[PDB]
Amino acid sequence: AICSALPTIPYHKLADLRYLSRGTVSSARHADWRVQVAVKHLLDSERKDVLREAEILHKARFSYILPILGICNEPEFLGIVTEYMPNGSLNELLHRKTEYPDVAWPLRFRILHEIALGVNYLHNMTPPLLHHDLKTQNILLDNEFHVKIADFGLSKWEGGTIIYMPPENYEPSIKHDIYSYAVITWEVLSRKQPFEDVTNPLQIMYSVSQGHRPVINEESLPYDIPHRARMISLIESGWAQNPDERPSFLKCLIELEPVLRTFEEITFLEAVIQLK
Amino acid sequence: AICSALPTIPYHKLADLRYLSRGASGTVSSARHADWRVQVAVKHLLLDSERKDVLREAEILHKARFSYILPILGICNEPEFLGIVTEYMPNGSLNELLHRKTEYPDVAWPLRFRILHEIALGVNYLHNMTPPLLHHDLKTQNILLDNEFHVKIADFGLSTIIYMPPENYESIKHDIYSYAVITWEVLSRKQPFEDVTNPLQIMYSVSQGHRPVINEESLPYDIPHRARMISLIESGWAQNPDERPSFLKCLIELEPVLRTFEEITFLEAVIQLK
Ligand SMILES: NC(=O)c1cnn(-c2ccccc2)c1N
Ligand SMILES: NC(=O)c1cnn(-c2ccccc2)c1N
Ligand SMILES: [Ca+2]
Repeated sequence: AICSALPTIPYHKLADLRYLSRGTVSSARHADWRVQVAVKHLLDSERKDVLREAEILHKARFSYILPILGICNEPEFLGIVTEYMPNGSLNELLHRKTEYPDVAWPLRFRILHEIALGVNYLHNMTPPLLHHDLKTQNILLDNEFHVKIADFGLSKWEGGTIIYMPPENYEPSIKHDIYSYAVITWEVLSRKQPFEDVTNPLQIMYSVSQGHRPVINEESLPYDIPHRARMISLIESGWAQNPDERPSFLKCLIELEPVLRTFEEITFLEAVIQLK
Repeated sequence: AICSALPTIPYHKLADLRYLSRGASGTVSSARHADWRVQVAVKHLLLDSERKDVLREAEILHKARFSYILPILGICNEPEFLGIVTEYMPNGSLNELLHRKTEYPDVAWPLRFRILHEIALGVNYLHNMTPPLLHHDLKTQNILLDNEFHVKIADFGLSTIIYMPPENYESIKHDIYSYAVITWEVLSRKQPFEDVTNPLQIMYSVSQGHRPVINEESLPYDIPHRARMISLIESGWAQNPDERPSFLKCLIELEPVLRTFEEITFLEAVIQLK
């Protein structure tokens, strides 16, 4: 096999450094490469955390995995330099309903297809690489609303949200990811926050362990949803209470492939224009 | 000290291996990866050190990973078969877009400028690696176009003559010459030295300071930022290498031009296409 090194970017090379999202993510431009970049940064000497993610991104290079451009490793500042995703996260697409009144079905299905393509690829690495922290927050969208999977901090070969975590991992597995995906799939097709009613996050955890899942009915998932039955089948088998009843991503892709072929090329382009 | 390795792809994983294009440095065939579930492109020729050439290109594509460079997915090296597995480019080359005028009647200005900016961004990145990696074979056939008509440059750092600077017949300044010619081609949709029969007549004309024609027939007065582009073109293909700009300079000239196009106008230029 052949080897490739991740470039070292001097901090001084990053211009127009502005805050983007809370480590912390900042937008910037590289003074020589003349492109916009995003920089994730903190500072402790237990900073192998930053170097580990960088190494993962660098080795997990693929079409649907956030491309890393370089490491910014200095005594003064430590950061990960990646491509800038101008359309943020899938979370913001699904839930900023004023800004995005419509998110057309072909786009929703392409996003789902692409999330699955990235994760599958990770799972097919040698040895398999598991995400373990899939959430709408980490599904980044480029200029044409194509998927780039990010956040490999909790990924292996204090925190936040719990709704995408399988019940078996509550007291800490190649089947964690699919559960997360299933919840994402549900959230994507509904534009509903999972366990919307339940305000107490610990209460959610109780319910989930008692077999409960987000509500699958006419109200959340309408009848007009393309391939509703085949999708609901996928969502349910994905978020199974039993880990062994959950499908691989390869299996899901095979299921999704003809579903994606039912949408004409132009509808993706139409969906993106509607959002801009 | 962070290092990434190029995956090895087993030939049996490459399903539906149908022919696509040829001549680049061998034959390019489209396929689909059986495990990854994505369309790919494969470049294949067995000779003695012709094998070392295929590995040399694969190493280059793998070391020169960037937003505007064709991403290499893996090498397919076996006693039976040898090929470079890259992403698939559904819109082919810049050459096809510019010259298939019945298929593409309108290639809106915003898209043309974006293609020009990206080609420059790609080459610039190469020139900024350590050591500087020179393209030396930049042509409209090498500029590939993805699903949204974004540029991916290919076939670089390996060495038609219409893009070759005159001094190269018998240099950090080679690529900018090619870029200047490409720019002229992109803005005019004409083939450079259209009325010239023999490639030797070109080579001779070029060496005498002759360049693709610049007037109202080739570059119509309604071209956005026309004066400005002509300058870039003329300094870029200047007879004297020293008088040609660096890609940095060229980018600084282009940046203000690209800012004048609204983000939506690129998308609308793309949807209009076949
Ligand atoms: N909006 C962006 O481009 C963005 C947000 N987070 N990240 C990110 C950067 C480094 C690691 C993980 C995510 C981006 N690239
Ligand atoms: N149409 C394509 O995807 C294409 C044409 N040539 N190449 C290519 C493949 C490997 C090396 C150089 C060019 C492609 N990927
Ligand atoms: Ca809107």
